[PDB]
Amino acid sequence: MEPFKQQKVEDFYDIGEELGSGQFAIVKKCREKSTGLEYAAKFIKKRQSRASRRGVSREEIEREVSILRQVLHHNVITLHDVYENRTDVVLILELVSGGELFDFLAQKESLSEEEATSFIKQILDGVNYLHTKKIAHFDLKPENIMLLDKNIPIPHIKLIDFGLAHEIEDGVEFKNIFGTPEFVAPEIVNYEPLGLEADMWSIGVITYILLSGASPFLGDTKQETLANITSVSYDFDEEFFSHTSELAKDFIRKLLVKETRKRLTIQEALRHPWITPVDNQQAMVRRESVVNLENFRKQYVRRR
Amino acid sequence: EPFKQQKVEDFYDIGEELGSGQFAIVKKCREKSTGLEYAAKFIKKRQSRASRRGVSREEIEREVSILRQVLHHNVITLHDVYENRTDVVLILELVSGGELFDFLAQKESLSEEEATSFIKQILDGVNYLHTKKIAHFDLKPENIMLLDKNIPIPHIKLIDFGLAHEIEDGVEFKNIFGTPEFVAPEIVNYEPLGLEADMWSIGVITYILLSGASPFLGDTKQETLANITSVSYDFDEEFFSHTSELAKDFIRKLLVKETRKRLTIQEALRHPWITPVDNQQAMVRRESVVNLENFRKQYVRRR
Ligand SMILES: [Cl-]
Ligand SMILES: [Cl-]
Ligand code: NA
Ligand code: NA
Ligand code: NA
Ligand code: NA
Repeated sequence: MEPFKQQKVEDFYDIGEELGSGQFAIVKKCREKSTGLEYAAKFIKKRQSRASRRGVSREEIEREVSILRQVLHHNVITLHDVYENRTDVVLILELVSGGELFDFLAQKESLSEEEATSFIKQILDGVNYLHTKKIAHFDLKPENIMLLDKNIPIPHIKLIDFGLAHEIEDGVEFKNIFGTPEFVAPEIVNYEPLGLEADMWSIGVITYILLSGASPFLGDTKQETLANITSVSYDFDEEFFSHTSELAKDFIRKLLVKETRKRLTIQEALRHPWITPVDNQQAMVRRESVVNLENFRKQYVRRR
Repeated sequence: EPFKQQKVEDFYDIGEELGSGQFAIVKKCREKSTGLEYAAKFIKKRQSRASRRGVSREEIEREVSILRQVLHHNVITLHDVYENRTDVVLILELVSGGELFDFLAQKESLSEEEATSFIKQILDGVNYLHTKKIAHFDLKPENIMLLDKNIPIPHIKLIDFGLAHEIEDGVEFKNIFGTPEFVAPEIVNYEPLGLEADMWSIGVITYILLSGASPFLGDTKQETLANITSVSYDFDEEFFSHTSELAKDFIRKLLVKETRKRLTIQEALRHPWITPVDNQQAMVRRESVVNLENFRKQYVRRR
């Protein structure tokens, strides 16, 4: 149960540019002095007691670390080390510096559904790895879908940010309200038992956006968004979906399901004919279906 | 009605940060023309419905609309509103005496009669809002401020109308918001909201004021939400050994899941802990004390 390292992080690491942050965490590029190899340092601020406004609980820090220690897959971020000082716990993580998937897609000259599906398959492969280990990510959304390097022809996806991830336990009910409203399943909004299915919903949301530039449930305010989610009110309006294949629409429709039991599981998603064509006729349809990147760019730029 | 389009810094000298909440920063200011001091709340405007940051126009207009309606001695008073390309700026009454709980934490001695003095001020403020069908929706200690620490019994101002909402008869309002420690079950459970949620939050505030302890606060949000939704709390003698039965009964009527059964603001004002009916009740309340040591220990942890 490797103890967290008590030595000063700056004594063993050079610290460079900010990569990002959340509410109680900041991420910075770093380099281990002894090896010269680069990583990302995630500084998580510790709480004072339990009614502290600021900082993350020990339970929550330790859960994130436990889960990260378990994971070794080519589509998931890998943990290098953990340090702790008076104010923070510092996670030294694989450096993933190629930006968000969506930023890369926004710069393309064109995108086919075949190309789209080989990005989505990479996400599905990392999620399958997690789900096989009974790990739910619980924060699947475009900003946590990162690329190693944006300058190879077909960039490699890494799932990041395990701050909400949780191990699903046999016969135990897990209920909580968390995440970004746009991307959360109805069981989160409704304070109902949660499990691996919630990740599958989020995958339908990400796929919908990827293909269209629009978001299925997003309203003018949070109040509207929550109402849309819980009533599963979304469309495939021709404004945004004119170019989309029927199999793409079927894939999404099978993920954006309220009843957790009826939603595709990760292995069912992987086998779905949009991802895994059954014949050449279908492979052709998928190759010839394009994404309107204009709409995609328009909406991605607006999120910035 | 229109927001002022002139540059706020042309009419105000702008000073130190006093607070920096959600997508809002509050700074001290003085209006050049009059010499009078105020607080300037700068609210970042959202750029798109899924902009990562900023606040929707709907939400800004709602806070302003509500602020424009409220004029009461226990409620912050709006002075003016300015808008630029970036922000909408609310010029508010400057409330400089700090948080109520910080004042209470310095005291040597606090009786329940004194505590009810402060609670009644909150109830008066809330009564004024509720009569206008305005739910505050963010009642918690950090929004209960003082004008001036240096009078015998300081004057309370309810601040921070960022979550406030007008409650319309027959129109269902459902949403999930607020600070978990302080939110009512109907918030957690995504059920119809109204004026009752504020009453729950008053019970929580009261519980904390009297004990230093928080009724539903768990080790993590997951535990807090389960505590709230099951209405799981206690009056542990560790924290409540000094507390009167009157005070416990007031709390017990507010920390109720069933919205219809929860005390209303008028019922809270008439409760005998607040408004004794006889001298026997008055003496019990006067003689019951708060253990300020526990209060202090717990308030300093929030620091
Ligand atoms: Cl802790
Ligand atoms: Cl876990
Ligand atoms: Na499409
Ligand atoms: Na907003
Ligand atoms: Na619910
Ligand atoms: Na007490």
